[PDB]
Amino acid sequence: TIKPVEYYKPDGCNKTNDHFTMQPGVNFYTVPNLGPSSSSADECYTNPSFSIGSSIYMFSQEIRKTDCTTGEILSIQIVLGRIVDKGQQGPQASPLLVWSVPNPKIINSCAVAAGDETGWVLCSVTLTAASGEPIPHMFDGFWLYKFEPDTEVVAYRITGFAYLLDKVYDSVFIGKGGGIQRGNDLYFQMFGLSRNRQSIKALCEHGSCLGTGGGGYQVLCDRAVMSFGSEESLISNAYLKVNDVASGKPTIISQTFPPSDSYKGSNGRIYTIGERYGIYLAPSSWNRYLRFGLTPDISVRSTTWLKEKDPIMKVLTTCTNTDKDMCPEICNTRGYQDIFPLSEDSSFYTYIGITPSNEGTKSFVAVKDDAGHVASITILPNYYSITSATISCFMYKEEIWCIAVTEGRKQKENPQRIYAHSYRVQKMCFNIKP
Amino acid sequence: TIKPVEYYKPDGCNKTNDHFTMQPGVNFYTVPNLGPSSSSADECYTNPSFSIGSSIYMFSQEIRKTDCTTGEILSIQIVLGRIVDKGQQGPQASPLLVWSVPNPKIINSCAVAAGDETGWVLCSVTLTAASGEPIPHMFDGFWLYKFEPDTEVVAYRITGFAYLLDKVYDSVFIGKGGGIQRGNDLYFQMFGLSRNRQSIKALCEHGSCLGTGGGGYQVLCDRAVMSFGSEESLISNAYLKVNDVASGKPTIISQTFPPSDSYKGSNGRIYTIGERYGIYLAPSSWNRYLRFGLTPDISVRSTTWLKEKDPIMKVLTTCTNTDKDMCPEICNTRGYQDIFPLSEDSSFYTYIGITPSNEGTKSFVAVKDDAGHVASITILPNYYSITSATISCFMYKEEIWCIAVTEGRKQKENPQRIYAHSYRVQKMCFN
Amino acid sequence: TIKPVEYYKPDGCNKTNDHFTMQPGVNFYTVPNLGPSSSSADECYTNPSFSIGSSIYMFSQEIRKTDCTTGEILSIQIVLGRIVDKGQQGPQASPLLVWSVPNPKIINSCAVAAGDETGWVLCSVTLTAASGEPIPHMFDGFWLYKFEPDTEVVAYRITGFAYLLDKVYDSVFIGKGGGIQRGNDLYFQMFGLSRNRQSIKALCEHGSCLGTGGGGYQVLCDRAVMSFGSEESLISNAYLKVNDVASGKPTIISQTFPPSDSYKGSNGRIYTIGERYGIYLAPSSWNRYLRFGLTPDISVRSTTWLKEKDPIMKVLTTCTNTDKDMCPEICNTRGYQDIFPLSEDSSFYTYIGITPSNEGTKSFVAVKDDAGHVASITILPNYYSITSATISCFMYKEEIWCIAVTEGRKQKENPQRIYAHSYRVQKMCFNIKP
Repeated sequence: TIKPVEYYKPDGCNKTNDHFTMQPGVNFYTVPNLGPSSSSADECYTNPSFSIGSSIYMFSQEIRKTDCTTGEILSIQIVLGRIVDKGQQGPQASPLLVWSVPNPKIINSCAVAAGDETGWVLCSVTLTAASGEPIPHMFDGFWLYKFEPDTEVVAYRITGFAYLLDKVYDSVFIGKGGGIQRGNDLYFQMFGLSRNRQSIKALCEHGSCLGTGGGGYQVLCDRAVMSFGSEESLISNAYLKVNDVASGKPTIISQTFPPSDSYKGSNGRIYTIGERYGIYLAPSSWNRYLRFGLTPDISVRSTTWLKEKDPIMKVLTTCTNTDKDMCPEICNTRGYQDIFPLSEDSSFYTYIGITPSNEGTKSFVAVKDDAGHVASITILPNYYSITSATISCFMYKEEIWCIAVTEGRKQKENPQRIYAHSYRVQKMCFNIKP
Repeated sequence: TIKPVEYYKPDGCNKTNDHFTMQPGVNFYTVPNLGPSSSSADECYTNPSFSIGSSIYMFSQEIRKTDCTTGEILSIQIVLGRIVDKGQQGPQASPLLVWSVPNPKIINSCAVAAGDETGWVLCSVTLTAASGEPIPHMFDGFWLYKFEPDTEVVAYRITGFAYLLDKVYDSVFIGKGGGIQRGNDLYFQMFGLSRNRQSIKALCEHGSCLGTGGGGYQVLCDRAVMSFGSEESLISNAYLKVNDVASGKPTIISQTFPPSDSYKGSNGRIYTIGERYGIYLAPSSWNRYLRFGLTPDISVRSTTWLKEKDPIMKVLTTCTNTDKDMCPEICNTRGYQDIFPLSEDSSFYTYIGITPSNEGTKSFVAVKDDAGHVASITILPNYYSITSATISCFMYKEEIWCIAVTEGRKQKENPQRIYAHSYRVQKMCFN
Repeated sequence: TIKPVEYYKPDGCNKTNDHFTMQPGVNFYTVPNLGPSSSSADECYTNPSFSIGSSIYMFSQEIRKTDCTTGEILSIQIVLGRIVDKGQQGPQASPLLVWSVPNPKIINSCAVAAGDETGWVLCSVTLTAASGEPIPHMFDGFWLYKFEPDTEVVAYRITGFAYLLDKVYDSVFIGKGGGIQRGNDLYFQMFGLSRNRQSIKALCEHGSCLGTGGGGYQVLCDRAVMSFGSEESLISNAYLKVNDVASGKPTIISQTFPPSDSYKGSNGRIYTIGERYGIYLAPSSWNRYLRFGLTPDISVRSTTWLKEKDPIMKVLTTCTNTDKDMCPEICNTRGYQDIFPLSEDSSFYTYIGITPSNEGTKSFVAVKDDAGHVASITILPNYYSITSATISCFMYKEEIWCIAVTEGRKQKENPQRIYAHSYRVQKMCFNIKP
């Protein structure tokens, strides 16, 4: 029914005064019941992970009590399903399994990865006291859960020597964006507190700021990635590889981006981009520009960062710097708005932009052009607020179609829920004569 | 003026309670203008290669923008010169040619080899995309440049069937220590990502270590040589031979050290030691001891590793293990401090040690005795830091003299530069 | 009790659509205690040599410390026994002598040959320092050991004028497949480093490969047989003849296969095939097809190579070429899977195939018929891995029976051991019509 996306190029154009552009479809169709949702107003649905494979999809959501940020994790719900045509305007969702993560009080975070008729959930867990109660902010290895239709969920505990991390981590969170399967391996992104014993010079690219001549901005940038304390350690990003996945003896390996090449660690996502791979790192700190990397073989050295700035993250931030110059300061950003590449070098890509208006959010769907042009359509005008977006695209009915998963509140007094929509990406050869 | 080093042995001694030792000279003479240097504070001079032949020397340096490690290569500069006496306390350097490597943005790395009135630069190059811009960490064959006084630099491209390597390599770097010429052949060291599909047991020699599981050390040692990436590959060291150098159609051949017999791949150097040959491999991973091999015909099987531990590499490392026990862990070392052998079995050799003090370095020059005695003299105290050293020795004024080429910063806020100094090795019969 | 094999031909068929084929027996019976085996997990049993004569057999095994490839040779153990019927499903082994080769630390390799109530071990030895310690990778003549029931072993040192080799060899290894006795002579295969002063054109037969134009593949092939070093010399194969073996003054003669007629030198085996003879050469380099030769008088020149490709060696190799085309490359193969001929022309023969599966091996026993049909039966499914096979057949209970000697690990964490099994060869006249 669906196929992995075929990055399409102009069969025609190749003409004087013609531009090959891409743009979002006119409509934003609902994809109902991608996953289950309670109507209980005391419950917050948050931190989704969404990945689409050959034909199946993997989706996960945390159900927390009261507070979306710090409320107790009441449940972590996983859905394996399939993208199918139920005769609607756009593609639809058919859940095949719904499953709950055991002992959710010990989970730091989970994320999903969709492959071929098989799906994965990777979770990091914190240390447990003798009481069984979680000792928060800590790290006690991983759980890997393998999902497959009509097969019991398979559990793997990765602990001890099943993991080897290039730095020593006091806390570990799997990036909610998700990961990918490549052959007999999985790839995720994770971030956390790594112990650090060496001096650093954190990545500190910014615009026109006052007092730049003094090293004061570099001191800000360096402080941004550190920890407050007697023991100062770094909030850092890293790749996780899950080796020997079919063997039944999975091993997890890490390599960490040095502060010289990253901003504060944050929720991330791993992408398969043709023969190459990609990484998205949401803003968590003062730099709110798009942080997206391209890599041929999934290493820190081969990761190159896109120079385009869109989407600029404007919600869920205590920062006060300008979108023009993005001057460094100590502040916190905790949103998520990733992209989906539409070409092999990802010079074309689709995303969702969110701008705050009157303690609500106004949202648009957009496709970025190789020139830098952004084709945008306002979306969800009836919705009160949308705070996050993850997008996964594919071939459906011989066109590129994307599903976007967004946290938000339909009405102001609702508890936060998670909503799924679909749209298509259209290609044109307009002849534009000024 | 200079001759290849004559490992000189006790002329007298041979008496009870008499021991033949060697030691460094009391003074540390400068060797100015071995190669040119810019004052541009935005340029880092890094990764030198220094080799001394019959009478000429070869020197090469990368000039990079801003960052000494990962900054863009603005230039790769080669100097062919002669070691001569200009009436100073010690020997001096006379540049004969200065030349730049074309398209340095495509180079992975280069190294030099000094012969008899002729010198060589071997460079590995990465793939160039359709844009002409380099693709990082990839491989597209080699360039060989032959240098000779009053002769145009002769270039040789070595791609496709002109290079045949015993493993399939995705990335290749020539070891910055340099190489040697033997007859019609050259020998260099190289390292890189080689694809591997067979299970391994990496070389994993250490001291007393008590990991809670205890089985961790072999698994650690196994990871250290493996690569994080899409494809299972090993970071591996290997010998390069350049055949048929006179033909004008040079061919490059490889053989790789298995993980069982090596640590993580790293910058290396090939040595001529009388009738035999030697290899230095800088530490790149948890094992920071001296890794030096001896071989009669330059093969992996005939390579025997010296048991002495000095110099221990203590700078440019994220490792936290002890110099006593060297327990394996996942960490990176990126220094280079080779030795120069002073006897046939390389039981006598000179080296430079660097110890970190308050984010500056304290440095000494030293000579090893066959008993294990170490004769050391502090050097460059006024320099803020020295981070690397390559040493090449020779006969000069009827004595053994060594030149050491060192990366470092004269004062803390300077950009890194490359400095050359000389010293002599004196022979004594202590009682 | 047993007789040398009587290659058996169709007494019937000669009918339309009737085909005379041969096939393996349904069962794979154990042959326990063919030779002794330790329980010490520090010891690897490797490089077996197995030969069956008139009624006795000769068997040898290297016992090395830790590493099967390069571990120190702790022992070289020889067993002379008889194939007998102990009332089992299959034939069984009665060890008659067990003996250790003196000073195993000096041995390069040994191999065996079983005759008529007499067996032989031929060993090549390296040079010794004055310390008594071996100088590896070097050559210092031979030892020949004569074994006979109820008789002490006889030793023959063969040095200096007692060996005449056609090339100057710096290292010499006897092919572990073994040799034969013909009259008053023995015949083995050996390989090693021979000095080379003349240009060469190494055998370079392969399939469809890209870049073939302009040769250059010939350059690979030429390189593949050479040695890396200060001294380049050739890794070459050769026949050994041991003359006047009853004299008590044995002399060893060598004829070397030129590179033009050989791939990289490797462990080999000599066969008696009716009135003619045969040679097996395990793949050691890029060509992994069956290398088997037929010769009427054991000369390099009279050797003809079989055109069949099976068994293809798929284990113990760093090569990455395809089984379809076998493109040359610089790589190493260190397996051993020989055949046993079942007819005078070796158009019928039995073998064992090994295919790698998930860091284990899957194995089958097979018989190839003159038309090209292969009858295969999976064997040793409970075994973790099997990496090598030598097969010798014979008459037993008026049928052809074969014994197969295989290196492998019964379970994954075991040290490598050597295992012996038996099976029979059955003849059929199938009738199939299009």
